[PDB]
Amino acid sequence: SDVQSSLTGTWYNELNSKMELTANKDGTLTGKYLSKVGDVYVPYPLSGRYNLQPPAGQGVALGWAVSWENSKIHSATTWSGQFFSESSPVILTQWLLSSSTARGDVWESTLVGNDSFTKTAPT
Amino acid sequence: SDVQSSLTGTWYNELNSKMELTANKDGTLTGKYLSKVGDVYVPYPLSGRYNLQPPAGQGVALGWAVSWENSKIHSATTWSGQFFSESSPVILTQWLLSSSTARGDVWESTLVGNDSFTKTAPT
Amino acid sequence: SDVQSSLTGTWYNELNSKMELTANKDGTLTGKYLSKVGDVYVPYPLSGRYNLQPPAGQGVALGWAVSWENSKIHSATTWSGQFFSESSPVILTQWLLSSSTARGDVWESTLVGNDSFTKTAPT
Amino acid sequence: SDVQSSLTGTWYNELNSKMELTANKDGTLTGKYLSKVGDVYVPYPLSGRYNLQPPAGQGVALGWAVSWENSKIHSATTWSGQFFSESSPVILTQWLLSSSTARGDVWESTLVGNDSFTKTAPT
Ligand SMILES: O=C(O)CCCC[C@@H]1SC[C@@H]2NC(=O)N[C@@H]21
Ligand SMILES: O=C(O)CCCC[C@@H]1SC[C@@H]2NC(=O)N[C@@H]21
Ligand SMILES: O=C(O)CCCC[C@@H]1SC[C@@H]2NC(=O)N[C@@H]21
Ligand SMILES: O=C(O)CCCC[C@@H]1SC[C@@H]2NC(=O)N[C@@H]21
Ligand SMILES: [Mg+2]
Ligand SMILES: [Mg+2]
Ligand SMILES: [Mg+2]
Ligand SMILES: [Mg+2]
Ligand SMILES: [Mg+2]
Ligand SMILES: [Mg+2]
Repeated sequence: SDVQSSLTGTWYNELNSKMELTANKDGTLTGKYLSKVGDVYVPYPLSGRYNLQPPAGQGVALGWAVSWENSKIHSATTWSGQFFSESSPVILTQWLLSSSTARGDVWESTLVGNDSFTKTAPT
Repeated sequence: SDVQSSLTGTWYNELNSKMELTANKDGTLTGKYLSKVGDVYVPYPLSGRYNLQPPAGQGVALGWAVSWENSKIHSATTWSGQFFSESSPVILTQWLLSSSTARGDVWESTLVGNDSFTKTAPT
Repeated sequence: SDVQSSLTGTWYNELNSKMELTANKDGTLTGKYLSKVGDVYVPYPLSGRYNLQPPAGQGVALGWAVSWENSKIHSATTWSGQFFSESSPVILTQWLLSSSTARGDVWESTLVGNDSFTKTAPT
Repeated sequence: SDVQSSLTGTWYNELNSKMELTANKDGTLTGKYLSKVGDVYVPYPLSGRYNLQPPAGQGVALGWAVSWENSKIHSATTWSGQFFSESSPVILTQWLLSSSTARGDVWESTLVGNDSFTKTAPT
């Protein structure tokens, strides 16, 4: 099956955040992201891109972006990583969360972390 | 002016890569990215998101993704950072470049770097 | 706190790498690191620094460096993160692995990842 | 190579931070780091490691760590990158700044950035 058949759907990370992901035939990603951490309370939309043609036995490289804006927050996260559809499906990512700052404070504006997404919510 | 008025257009980074960026009213980013490094030879499409409503005197947080696939490459980069439209416009970013690997080799699959984009190509 | 009483010792990460860590009273880290991945085959020494006085209910921030040199490898990794002693001890880190390159190739010189260290080797 | 003959000394980054670096024959780095940003006001000691034998035309990979502790700060930074001595000397780095947090807040504990060090203070 094509990548979208395995990639489109709901994914959950270790923080119990929920991503409703759609992988389109043109290689784009769309959908909604609900973070269980940070001062956000509803899903925010995502946009990204993903590999259509992974070499056999290798991951689908992919990445996506979310802009977060509410009364208190003006930031954007990107996730970059690989989706593996075989055996135990997973999206293994690292992410960069850049927050709006004064130009002089750019040095302290970007958080880095890692998220692992699976098809079942963590207990 | 709204963010798109200042953000849409051609941007160049320190590597002399050229990004043709369009900032849409719905907060999405689209366009094309031509890297001057790596074994890629034509532009690749991008998708991302950006802040619509930056607090006064602060950056527009934003991020975008490119999937790179050709005969030799299966990878994806995301950039995360801030766009400043005042005085000397700049997009200051950090990026994560994830390459397709076997699942056991995920540890060595993600490069990290930084790109600074301006409105004029470097000499 | 007496951080060294909990921090000094052998630690194992998810890749089954083994770190023999000593935390000194002056806030320095020394020891040996044996990676189970990459083209390295013997332990390499480490040097780092760690917080001596963690706030109650919070992690000990710490970081260390390893220089790797053999016939084919010239690189260095740093790990940055937090050590939690109070329950299920762990060192949660992100790391940066910089490899020797030509100056023009710096953009592709740094890998990023994450390692979780515990007191028992993974099965 | 005799790396220490070029590496030991005072270095300045883009933020006008000043690092007094000593590179020892055993491959260790020691010295003092004075940051011009963040709520720190005195130098803090560093510990690290560096490549002793760079391949011709390539950088010396290196990394170091600083633990920062004062009345309000408990954090640690590591820098990872490359030192180039042969022309216009520079240390090109990326860094990870981990701050003490509750275990549940680890996701927001690590900043990432980049520092370029040269032998002359920025204007
Ligand atoms: O606090 C913000 O600026 C907005 C919410 C950010 C939540 C981040 S995104 C990376 C990490 N993974 C998640 O599922 N949530 C956090
Ligand atoms: O080599 C690849 O896997 C595809 C090309 C990657 C080029 C990267 S993306 C980050 C950095 N910034 C650029 O303008 N080019 C490189
Ligand atoms: O390949 C090299 O350049 C030297 C070995 C690097 C091994 C890395 S360090 C980060 C990660 N964690 C480990 O325990 N091993 C790898
Ligand atoms: O705020 C802290 O937690 C301690 C000071 C951190 C200063 C950082 S380290 C990375 C960057 N480079 C510098 O020269 N200063 C900042
Ligand atoms: Mg909200
Ligand atoms: Mg091509
Ligand atoms: Mg070896
Ligand atoms: Mg895990
Ligand atoms: Mg101080
Ligand atoms: Mg610069």
